[PDB]
Amino acid sequence: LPSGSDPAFSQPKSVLDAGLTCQGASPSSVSKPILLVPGTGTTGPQSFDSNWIPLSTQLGYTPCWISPPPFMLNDTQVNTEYMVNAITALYAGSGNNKLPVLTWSQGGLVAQWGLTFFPSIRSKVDRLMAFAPDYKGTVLAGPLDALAVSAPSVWQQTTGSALTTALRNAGGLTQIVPTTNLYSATDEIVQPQVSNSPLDSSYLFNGKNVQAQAVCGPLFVIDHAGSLTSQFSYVVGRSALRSTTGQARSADYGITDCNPLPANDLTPEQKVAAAALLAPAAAAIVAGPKQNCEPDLMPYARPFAVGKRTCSGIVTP
Ligand SMILES: CCCCCCCCCCCCCCCCCC(=O)OCCOCCOCCOCCOCCOC
Ligand SMILES: *[C@@H]1O[C@H](CO)[C@@H](O[C@@H]2O[C@H](CO)[C@@H](O)[C@H](O)[C@H]2NC(C)=O)[C@H](O)[C@H]1NC(C)=O
Repeated sequence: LPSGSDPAFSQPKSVLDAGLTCQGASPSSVSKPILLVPGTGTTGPQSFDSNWIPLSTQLGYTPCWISPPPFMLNDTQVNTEYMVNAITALYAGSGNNKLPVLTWSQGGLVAQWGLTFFPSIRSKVDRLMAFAPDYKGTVLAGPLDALAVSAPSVWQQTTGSALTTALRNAGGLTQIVPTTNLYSATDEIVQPQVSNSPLDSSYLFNGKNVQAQAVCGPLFVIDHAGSLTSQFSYVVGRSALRSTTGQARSADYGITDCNPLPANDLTPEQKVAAAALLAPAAAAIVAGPKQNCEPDLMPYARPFAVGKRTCSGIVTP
């Protein structure tokens, strides 16, 4: 695992601060905060206001979130800057107290990239609850890369990319802080997720890796969005955030919790919204930026991906 000082921010602090927002609070005077990191093609509110913003409020947290522009479609290394800055702020603002991080899809990759390359936040992050994280990218993005219709983060979230290679070689496929990874074998966006083994994109060594079908059986189907919004997902998330081990406890969930529909504590209005979670995301992707190469790795990550090819050529130290 990398050590030493944190790499410098490529973006101005003022820009990173504008991306951070808390519900009913300022990061400089927030109480019991929880940082939420959105998925690709969405903003914090787009990913969570129909699910984890109201759910985490009910658990006694002040939900905060980052909205890296544009809709998490730009360089993942930059999106990570919004998070690193957010954690530094919230930690100090809550009176120097560790806080939990809750992510969805790419947000999980962003969280792990930050923990791996920015040492200073490892002691500030209490635990990590990731839903459908793609630490190893996805094979499904492959075709889009070929047709040159992929946004910067889509290339990076491609299996075998320079980014996911750098994460692996840096030691990021093993938890850094207590981590729970809830995911589904029936994920239409992120694959492979079928083996319920280290072969899965969402698997982290030493982590509490929870594949939905391992607990609920093969006929339990929850897609990329259901992994975040479902009643079962809620029961595992609540377990993870309350747990004294920092990870969800098997004793806290089971077969009786195998409900694929949006969490019960959501209003009828929120459930409908949670059900159409993918619509805005797909729209943003379809209309967003496109390129025929993967964005270059920043200096700090280059030694870990020697030989891979990015927009400027073959990576070298
Ligand atoms: C309704 C789309 C279902 C299509 C199933 C085939 C898979 C193709 C989509 C792979 C895109 C890879 C995105 C990066 C992986 C991580 C995504 C993430 O962080 O979570 C966010 C949710 O992502 C929503 C993606 O769904 C939209 C994909 O559909 C866009 C297809 O349009 C292609 C047109 O060219 C832009
Ligand atoms: C999107 O990501 C790109 C790639 O990292 C960012 O571009 C860099 O931005 C810094 C600060 O302006 C410059 O010093 C670098 O020269 C840029 N590099 C490249 C390759 O463009 C960009 O700032 C991010 N975009 C948004 C909208 O946040």
